[PDB]
Amino acid sequence: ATVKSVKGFYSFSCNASWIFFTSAVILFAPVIFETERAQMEELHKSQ
Amino acid sequence: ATVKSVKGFYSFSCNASWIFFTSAVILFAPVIFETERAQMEELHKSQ
Amino acid sequence: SQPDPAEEQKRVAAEVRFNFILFGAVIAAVRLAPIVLKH
Amino acid sequence: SQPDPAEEQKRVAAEVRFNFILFGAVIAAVRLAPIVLKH
Amino acid sequence: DRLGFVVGVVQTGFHWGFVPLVLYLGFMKGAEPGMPPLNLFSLLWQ
Amino acid sequence: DRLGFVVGVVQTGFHWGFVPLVLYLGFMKGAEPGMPPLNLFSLLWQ
Amino acid sequence: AALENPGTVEELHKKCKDIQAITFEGAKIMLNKGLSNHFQVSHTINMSNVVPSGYRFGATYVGTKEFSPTEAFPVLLGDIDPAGNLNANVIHQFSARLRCKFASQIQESKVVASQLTTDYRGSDYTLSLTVANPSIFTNSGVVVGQYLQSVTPALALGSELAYQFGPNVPGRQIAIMSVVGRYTAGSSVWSGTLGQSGLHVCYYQKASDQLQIGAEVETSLRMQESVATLAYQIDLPKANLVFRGGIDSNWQIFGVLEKRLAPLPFTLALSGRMNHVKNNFRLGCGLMIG
Amino acid sequence: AALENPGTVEELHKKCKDIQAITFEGAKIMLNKGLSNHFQVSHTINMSNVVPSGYRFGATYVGTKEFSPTEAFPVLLGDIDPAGNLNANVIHQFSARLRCKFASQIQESKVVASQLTTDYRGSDYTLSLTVANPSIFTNSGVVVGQYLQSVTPALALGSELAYQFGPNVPGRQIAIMSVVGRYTAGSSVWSGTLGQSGLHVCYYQKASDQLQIGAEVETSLRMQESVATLAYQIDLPKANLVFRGGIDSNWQIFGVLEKRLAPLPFTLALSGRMNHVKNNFRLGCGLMIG
Amino acid sequence: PLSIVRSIYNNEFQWMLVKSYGLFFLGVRLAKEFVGVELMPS
Amino acid sequence: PLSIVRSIYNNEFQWMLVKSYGLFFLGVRLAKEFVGVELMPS
Ligand SMILES: CCCCCCCCCCCC(=O)OC[C@H](COP(=O)(O)OCC[N+](C)(C)C)OC(=O)CCCCCCCCCCC
Ligand SMILES: CCCCCCCCCCCC(=O)OC[C@H](COP(=O)(O)OCC[N+](C)(C)C)OC(=O)CCCCCCCCCCC
Ligand SMILES: CCCCCCCCCCCC(=O)OC[C@H](COP(=O)(O)OCC[N+](C)(C)C)OC(=O)CCCCCCCCCCC
Ligand SMILES: CCCCCCCCCCCC(=O)OC[C@H](COP(=O)(O)OCC[N+](C)(C)C)OC(=O)CCCCCCCCCCC
Ligand SMILES: CCCCCCCCCCCC(=O)OC[C@H](COP(=O)(O)OCC[N+](C)(C)C)OC(=O)CCCCCCCCCCC
Repeated sequence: ATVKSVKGFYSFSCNASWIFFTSAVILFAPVIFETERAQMEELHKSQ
Repeated sequence: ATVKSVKGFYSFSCNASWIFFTSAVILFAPVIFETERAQMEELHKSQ
Repeated sequence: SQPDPAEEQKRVAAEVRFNFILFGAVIAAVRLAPIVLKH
Repeated sequence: SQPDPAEEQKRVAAEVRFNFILFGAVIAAVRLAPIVLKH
Repeated sequence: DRLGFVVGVVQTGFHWGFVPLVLYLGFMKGAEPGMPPLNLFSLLWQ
Repeated sequence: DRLGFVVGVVQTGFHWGFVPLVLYLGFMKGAEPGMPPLNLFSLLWQ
Repeated sequence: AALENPGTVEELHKKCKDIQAITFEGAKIMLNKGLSNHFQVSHTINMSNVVPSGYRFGATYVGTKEFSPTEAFPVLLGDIDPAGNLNANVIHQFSARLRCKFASQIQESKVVASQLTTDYRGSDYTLSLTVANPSIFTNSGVVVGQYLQSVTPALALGSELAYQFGPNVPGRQIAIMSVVGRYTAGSSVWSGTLGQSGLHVCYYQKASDQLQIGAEVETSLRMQESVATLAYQIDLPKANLVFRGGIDSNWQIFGVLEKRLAPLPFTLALSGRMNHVKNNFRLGCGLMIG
Repeated sequence: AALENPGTVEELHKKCKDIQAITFEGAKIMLNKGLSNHFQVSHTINMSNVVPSGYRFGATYVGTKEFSPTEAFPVLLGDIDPAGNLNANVIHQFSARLRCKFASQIQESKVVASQLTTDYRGSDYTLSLTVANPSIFTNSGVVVGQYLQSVTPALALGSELAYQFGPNVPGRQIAIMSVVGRYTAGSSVWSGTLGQSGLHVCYYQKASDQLQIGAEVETSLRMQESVATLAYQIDLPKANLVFRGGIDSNWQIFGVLEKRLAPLPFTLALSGRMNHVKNNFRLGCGLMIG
Repeated sequence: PLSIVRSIYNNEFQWMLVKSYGLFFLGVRLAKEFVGVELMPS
Repeated sequence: PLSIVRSIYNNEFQWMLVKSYGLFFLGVRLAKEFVGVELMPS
């Protein structure tokens, strides 16, 4: 049942990563995307 | 039944305007919005 | 034989007036409180 | 008493081979067509 | 009943008349004194 | 059956190995000759 | 002495609801036209998979010669869909202190919800009375008394008594006294209310003009239900950007991006809510034109 | 004499499917990482309400010393989700002529669809053979022969014979011959096919680099079902914008924006489909990062 | 001819055909008119 | 103590309380740490 326990840990850690990365894509990522794009815009404008 | 006939025409005029304006908001309006905004940007840049 | 289970209903009414006097008393308390606190 | 309603099934097979020879014939036609059209 | 009728009447008058009332007070003021008149076309489109 | 087994085996090998195969041929070529090596972090981060 | 006016009890409970995001679903268009500084008209088109789609037409009138301040009362605002459902608000100033708000929602040709509110302002304190959803033919309806006094320049305390009568209330009449207070501590504005049933507490924390954070808890003592939220707002005029997003203690997570697209007064709003309990996600997008 | 190669029958049927928009639902994120000009890796996250929502991991390998041209064959491309559903494509060149494509989709741990296709490109003509969804243990499967010859520099004509065998086919074997052609005078390009059991016609028209218009009809003589579409594409590099939108003769209307956000290689995609028969709108938005 | 044309409109495939060939030829008429059109001209 | 703590986790309101007060106080800790934070600073 070691493999099944690894399938257990895998499916759990898969789901945990899913909830984390979908949440970040909502909460943080839109800020990161526009803040990065605005920073590169300022860089290219200042370059 | 004249009023009810006007309610008939009116509810038909709802559908016709609804289908037209929702369709335009999909098909044309995104082009109009970005084309207008780009033209105003070019105007302000050229002004 | 009972005319009405009024007692629970009137006790709720008694608590409603109790809420009113408590609402007033807390306003009276805070109306005194700044003097009491600065005194 | 019938062993099989084969006739409809074999007629479909006959039309399948008919489609094959028609497919070949149209290729043969277009293979000739530009000569016939310039001729 | 006097109120049985008048309440339904006055609420129907509010219900249909409020946007009429807002529009009326708007066209009463009109545009700014220097601006072109508020033709009803200004209700219909930009 | 010889094919009864071999077909299921070979399809299971394609099924699990194709992305392994693409990745392997990728790391076989690696980066461009002037670029830093393709550490497996290249599969995981920007 | 020389204390502030504390606001009003509803502004404490709303204190941290301003940064909490207001997600929407589907495609929404709004066109606003300013016909005068007294008169504005707005056309809004709502397309949604599950929200009832439709047009609604809005108009706003403000200001008369009676009212001096920049608030420019009265305010007379309402918007109606072609089906005839009306939302409208009325606001009035019986004096510079005593202020009144009225709001009513009509749908299905029926007044489904209404409230009338009175708000009175002293140098150190506020008192308000509200009546809502009245029956006109019967005693039934809702009443709320509210009181709030500044006690120290960093501290305010107050009181509230909601009341209801009639068949909507399980007892023929019910009321709930509840204390209220706010403590400023500079940035770290605490707020909350303690009821004979239920409790609510905001925490609010302005980090900077670019970042505002708050938290909530809610609790109910006869309903045995409680929730909380952690919510933040980002304001980035350097990026023509505002973002509101928060975690819910029922594990909804929401974010409502909005972009102003130019000096040309378009804004684009993107609304995302994920219900991580149901693995369900609801997207909305919409354009507002000023 | 010395005519163009006409392409292939699938390129005629696709001729106007390139400008037809491909709408999507919900929120989709894609990250592309170029590891080398031979090796690319892409991570895609799709949050969606009714469309199946999850992650899939993609990798692409191209190019070996055998293949000279800028096509840089072979191409060896596949992407897999954590549930183990694999999509993969293989493309090979026995020469410059006799190109080969292979594709297989595996889901539920099973090959659900696959096809193998050859292209022989013969100067003035093309010949192609496809086999698809083969049974390995049984004769059953799909076969398609296709032929297409340039007849005049403005005109091409050809032929097609699809075939199927086995229990998926109502007759033990069935095949359909169908003529094909294309005409290209001026800007306009006509295309279509006449079958024993159906008809399809594209009309296609470049107005300018900024605007491309096409139309379809489809018809079936044994299924008694027919549809049509009118679809257009706008390309506006000045606006960093492309838009595809079209009316369906079943009265769906669709529009799919894509906005490249910057020289920084984000593209936003905004997808709107409204089924005016059902008054039903499906929104999608997504970000591609290059 | 409403007694005639409705007999088509009432029947799914015949109406599907009329709709599909209608919108198709409308697209042909429109396209043959659009050939000169530009949206953000050079 | 899983025999104790699971007796909370298993019970809706007691768990709803723990969840709500937990995330709340986490927000208090985070907020008091965030007080210096700016994302695109002056
Ligand atoms: C089978 C072979 C798989 C090989 C995977 C190799 C890649 C490993 C990466 C983690 C994958 C994983 O674990 O992702 C797990 C989950 C998806 O889980 P799910 O069950 O589909 O969720 C849905 C649940 N359903 C199936 C029941 C419906 O996605 C993620 O969290 C997304 C990971 C994104 C990683 C982005 C990296 C780049 C960041 C750049 C800087 C911002
Ligand atoms: C380009 C820059 C300028 C653009 C200017 C745009 C102006 C607005 C265009 C219409 C927008 C739209 O979408 O209107 C759509 C509506 C109809 O929709 P509906 O009834 O909800 O359809 C769904 C049917 N339901 C709701 C039953 C499900 O049409 C109209 O009847 C309104 C036309 C405008 C008239 C304004 C006065 C309305 C008074 C109503 C009193 C009851
Ligand atoms: C919580 C959300 C999760 C989901 C993923 C979120 C991704 C975040 C993306 C951030 C950037 C952003 O929103 O940009 C949105 C962009 C803004 O940039 P721009 O257009 O280049 O203008 C700014 C120029 N700059 C980049 C050089 C500074 O405007 C648009 O697209 C405009 C779309 C107009 C049409 C609106 C829809 C109408 C109805 C539907 C029609 C089919
Ligand atoms: C804020 C930073 C710290 C985050 C710490 C998160 C710990 C999560 C522990 C879950 C315990 C739980 O709730 O487990 C039980 C839950 C479901 O039951 P329920 O939630 O009570 O729903 C029932 C509601 N009733 C009581 C009203 C009936 O399980 C699940 O399948 C859902 C788990 C979703 C987790 C989402 C995490 C989001 C993280 C975002 C990071 C950016
Ligand atoms: C600017 C973009 C405009 C878009 C207009 C969309 C209109 C949608 C109306 C749906 C009503 C409906 O229900 O349509 C479907 C029904 C007919 O099918 P049924 O009787 O229900 O049989 C069941 C369905 N079968 C037969 C497939 C099995 O009625 C109609 O076909 C009549 C609608 C005529 C619309 C004419 C529009 C002309 C547009 C010209 C410019 C291109």
